[PDB]
Amino acid sequence: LGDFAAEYAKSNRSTCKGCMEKIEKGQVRLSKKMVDPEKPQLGMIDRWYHPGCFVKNREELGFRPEYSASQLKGFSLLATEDKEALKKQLP
DNA sequence: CCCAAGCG
DNA sequence: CGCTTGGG
Ligand SMILES: [Zn+2]
Repeated sequence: LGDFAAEYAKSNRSTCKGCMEKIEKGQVRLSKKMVDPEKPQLGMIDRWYHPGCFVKNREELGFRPEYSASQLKGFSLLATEDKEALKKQLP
C-alpha cells in the first residue's frame, strides 16, 4: 500500500516526474512517497506529478482506483472546486 | 548579501 | 542530508 499525498505546490522549484516539466507554485500536485535510485541515501522522498501525469500512471504507481481519492493524504484540505476536479479525473 | 523553506 | 534560491 504505497502512500500518497495531494497538495498545492509550495513553490515552483519542484518537477513533475511524469512529464518532467516544472510545476508552478500553487498548482495542485500529487506525490508518491518513494525511494530514489540516486539518493537511497535519502529514504522515502516525495515524487511529484501533475494530476494528469499522475493519472497516466495509476498502475505503475500502484494506485488503487477502488479506495479512490480518500487514499491521497491531504485531499480533504483542498478547495471544494479542486476536490471535485480530482474525483472526476479518477479511475 | 543572507539563510532556511523546499526539493530531491 | 546537502544544495539551490525564493524571498527577503
Ligand atoms: Zn507532468
